[PDB]
Amino acid sequence: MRECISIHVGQAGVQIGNACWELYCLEHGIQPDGQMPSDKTIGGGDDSFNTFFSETGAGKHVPRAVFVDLEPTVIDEVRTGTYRQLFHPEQLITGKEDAANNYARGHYTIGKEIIDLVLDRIRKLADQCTGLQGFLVFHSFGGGTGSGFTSLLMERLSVDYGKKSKLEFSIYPAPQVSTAVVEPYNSILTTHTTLEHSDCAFMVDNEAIYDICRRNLDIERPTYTNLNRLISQIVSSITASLRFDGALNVDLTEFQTNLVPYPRIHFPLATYAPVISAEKAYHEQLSVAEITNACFEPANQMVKCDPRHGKYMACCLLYRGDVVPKDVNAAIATIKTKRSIQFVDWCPTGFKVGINYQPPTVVPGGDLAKVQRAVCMLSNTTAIAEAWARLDHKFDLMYAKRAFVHWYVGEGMEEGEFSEAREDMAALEKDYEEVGV
Amino acid sequence: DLGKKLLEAARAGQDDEVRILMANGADVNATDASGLTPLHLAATYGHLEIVEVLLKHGADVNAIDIMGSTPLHLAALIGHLEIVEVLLKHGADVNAVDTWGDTPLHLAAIMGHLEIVEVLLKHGADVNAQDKFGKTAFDISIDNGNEDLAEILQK
Amino acid sequence: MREIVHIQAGQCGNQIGAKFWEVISDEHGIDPTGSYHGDSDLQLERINVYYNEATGNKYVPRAILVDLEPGTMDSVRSGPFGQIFRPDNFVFGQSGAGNNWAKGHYTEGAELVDSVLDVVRKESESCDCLQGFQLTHSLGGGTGSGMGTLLISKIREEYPDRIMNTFSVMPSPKVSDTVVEPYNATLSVHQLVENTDETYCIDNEALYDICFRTLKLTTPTYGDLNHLVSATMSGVTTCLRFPGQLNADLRKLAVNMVPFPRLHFFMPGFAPLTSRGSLTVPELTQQMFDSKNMMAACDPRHGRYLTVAAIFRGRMSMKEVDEQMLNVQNKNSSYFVEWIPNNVKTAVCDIPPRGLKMSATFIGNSTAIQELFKRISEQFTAMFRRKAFLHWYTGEGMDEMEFTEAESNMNDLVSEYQQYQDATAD
Ligand SMILES: Nc1nc2c(ncn2[C@@H]2O[C@H](COP(=O)(O)OP(=O)(O)OP(=O)(O)O)[C@@H](O)[C@H]2O)c(=O)[nH]1
Ligand SMILES: Nc1nc2c(ncn2[C@@H]2O[C@H](COP(=O)(O)OP(=O)(O)O)[C@@H](O)[C@H]2O)c(=O)[nH]1
Ligand SMILES: COc1ccc(/N=N/c2cc(OC)c(OC)c(OC)c2)cc1O
Ligand SMILES: [Ca+2]
Ligand SMILES: [Mg+2]
Repeated sequence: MRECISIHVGQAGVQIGNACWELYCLEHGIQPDGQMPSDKTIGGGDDSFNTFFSETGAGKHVPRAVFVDLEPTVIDEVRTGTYRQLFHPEQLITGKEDAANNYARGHYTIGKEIIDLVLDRIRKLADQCTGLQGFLVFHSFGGGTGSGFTSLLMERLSVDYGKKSKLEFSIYPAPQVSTAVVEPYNSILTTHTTLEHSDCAFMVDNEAIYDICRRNLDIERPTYTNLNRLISQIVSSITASLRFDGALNVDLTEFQTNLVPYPRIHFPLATYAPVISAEKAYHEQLSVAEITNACFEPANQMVKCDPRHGKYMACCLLYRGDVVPKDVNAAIATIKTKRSIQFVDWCPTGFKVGINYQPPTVVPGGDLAKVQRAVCMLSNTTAIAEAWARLDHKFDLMYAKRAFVHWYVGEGMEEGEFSEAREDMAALEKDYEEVGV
Repeated sequence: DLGKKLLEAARAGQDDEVRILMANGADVNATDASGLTPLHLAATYGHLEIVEVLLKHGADVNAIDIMGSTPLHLAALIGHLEIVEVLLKHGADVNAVDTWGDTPLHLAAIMGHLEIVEVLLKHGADVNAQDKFGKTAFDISIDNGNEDLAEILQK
Repeated sequence: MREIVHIQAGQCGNQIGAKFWEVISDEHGIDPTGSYHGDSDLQLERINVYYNEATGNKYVPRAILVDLEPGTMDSVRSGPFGQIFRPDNFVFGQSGAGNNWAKGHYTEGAELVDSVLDVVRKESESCDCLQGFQLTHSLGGGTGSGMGTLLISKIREEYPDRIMNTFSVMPSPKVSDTVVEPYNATLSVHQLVENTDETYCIDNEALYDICFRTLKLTTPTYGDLNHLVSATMSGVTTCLRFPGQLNADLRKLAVNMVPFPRLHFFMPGFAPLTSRGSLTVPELTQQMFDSKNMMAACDPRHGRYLTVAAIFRGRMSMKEVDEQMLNVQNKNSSYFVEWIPNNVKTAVCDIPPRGLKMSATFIGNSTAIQELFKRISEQFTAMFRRKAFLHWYTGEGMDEMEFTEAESNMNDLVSEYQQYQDATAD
């Protein structure tokens, strides 16, 4: 097998990372102290789960993960929580002062004080790998650390690990649970400087997840705990092919081959179904056809956009549970003839299918009901340009008056970097139009 | 030159010195470089006794300095209610206009001297007098949201 | 970002500073001897933000007391929490400033500034992660205004990377009919525009108006005005003093509330208004945006809100607040700039202030604040045109150009508010 290192940056990256690693432990049968009674090879191994967990001589299974934040509050909760014995303590790195929701403080002034320590601690994990394939990087777009420090870290990882793949799980901002008025600026600046250095990025729209919690889970005012639990269930479905046996997306390179036809348009849309409240413990189990149809309903998407107003370039269906391959073939056949699903003329009009026959795991304390079969569809559609257009518009409204720009220029950043980043977003919108938005 | 010493004595509030200098022929209507007289200076610095004594020795109650300021304009500006009443009793022109178009009413209203505003209205101050920017004392009250001042002017 | 260093200068500064310590100690469960007699762990979580811990479970305020008139130190000590202040932190002069800005900034005040800076250094070195400084002062006097601004400029040179925040009391002839106050206020606003990151504008005109017309007190005293000031200061520092969802600090407030560096003068508001000695969620949202509840004498409906931070205190539904806040933004949409999306932030805190079971504090960065600056500017121009009492300032080293520069800077600030008030997105 080939190893993967996960890096969690800032509050959103750290809180989502904690929820993800808890779910990974329950899916693999790893206890909070790291013991795995099902693993017969003590001290090492070449198994599928070893891509995400190293092993000590005493049978402890340790996540190949680094948590970094510019202030200690959020990482201190990980150091004193239930899984405090699971992580390497040296791989929980904290500063004293945060980036104050300012990309420039995360990237140039405060972030510079800890970048070398973070890379030396990442190197210690890389040395323990026999065939490192790459990095999974978790972070918000809106935060100062999530935006600024992530772009500095991605710039440095491209120099020190030239041939290794880098994948992102990025949190796209929503007005309902946002922190700062400057989040559009931070999002455009980090998208500009990370674009060349990331091979594939899965955006998670906080508004899409907030709406799913309200409608499907009947949660009146969802909090980050509710959002993070649903996000971790979707991230798990995406990474399952790297941690278990299978035939689709078996390594980081294959994510790029199947979902990214050109380097810049590397933002796939994830759709997930079924999402059912835990208060409906006796719900009717949905068929393969019903859950597959739900993948083409905009309400079940991770990013708010309309794929009917766009063209598909790639489509992968990842099933988990009681799914017969014959029933998948029949459901896809209906999707091709009945529905208006348009592919680009230069891509093969087809669906790649992967089936893991173990049902999804539910965490104790979660809002989701147990289901016998679930599906995560990963598609590269030109309709995701609607998310970039919404964000670029909010940036333009403030930038035309130069509102808040002084806070960035005062922290070692040149004013020209804003116009350069914005033109790069204008070119990205044109890249989707050239393909077919 | 006792006129230069009388100007300093009126500003400083030295009553006895003012009486001595007038007795020795000092010019009660002497002016400094900017046209200010001992009466302007006594009214600006709040020396009521000097104001009364100067008015009983030929001071021109309506003298103007180089900017058109009368002693009533300065007493209204600084807020000396007793001096305002004494000046009006001795014939101060209540509607005198300086080089900025201001009357004593405009200055008492701007500085919030509401008791002086009532006195000036009772002695016939013109509510329609406009400054160089076209503003009356009532326009100043509405523009700056002073409801107490506006009520007094609407009486 | 944890420690704040509080400085209080001059009579108004020390009077409102003492009330602040009395109101916040009671909220945290701290008695006049510095002992914690509370019943909630949420009171001690961010107590280090304003208090230094000492042996025997004692909590001493990180407060520095400054003044040129020595009688002020005696009045503070005789107060209920007068002995809790560190005796070494009292730095008082022999001769006062006599309401003269030049005496505070260039002669009397300049001889005591090095002594205050040594005490500031002592408190700043004992800080693990210093946020910045909080100063309470008036702008109409001599010490808080003249020496207060000189202190700001000197502290700015030694700590250019920390936040400077002020609670500045603006003069009004309704409370003090002292005609040199527009000069001292204009000369101070010229310094505050250049050297502070955030300033709360506490206007004596609005405080008198609330007391006389709303609370029906015919002869308001400084105690009655200061009752409203202490309630406002408690409300605007709530998220610095209690955990809450946001990890609020002085730099996050500036980055999100200040879009242009000079437009950093905030209009605070409070609801409900109450007199010393003597509400549903839609009533608190409605009262927060009403002109009668603003601590600056400006009508917010004459301008536009660039940014707003609102903090609700007490037991209430967080969903009801989200609905009611969006409701106020829809009915009053023309009073918010359309070119700053999501320009209103809301926060809730479990612990309400003394006596009141419910509470709502408003912090607005509105273009209507130009009305306050226009009022002071008109008073300054009326006095300066006649050159009244100018010799009291020039005799202490000042030159006439410093007055014209301060006037020009303040009028430029008014024009800057008007510019963004008429700005459109299209
Ligand atoms: N889904 C999700 N979003 C979060 C969470 N925490 C914060 N966010 C979002 O992340 C953005 C703010 O960035 P944070 O990650 O909190 O900031 P940071 O990276 O710590 O950066 P600074 O605090 O500015 O130094 C906003 O859009 C929030 O809505 C979380 O746990 N889950
Ligand atoms: N709100 C309020 N204003 C005050 C208080 N004390 C003085 N002032 C105002 O402060 C100004 C005079 O400044 P002061 O603080 O007395 O003088 P300093 O000691 O030279 O700074 C005037 O506008 C007063 O009305 C007070 O306790 N509360
Ligand atoms: C519109 O954009 C925003 C504006 C202000 C923001 N928050 N600022 C704070 C800071 C506080 O204490 C320092 C508060 O405590 C008094 C506080 O109470 C609500 C808010 C955050 C923003 O995203
Ligand atoms: Ca093994
Ligand atoms: Mg953070």
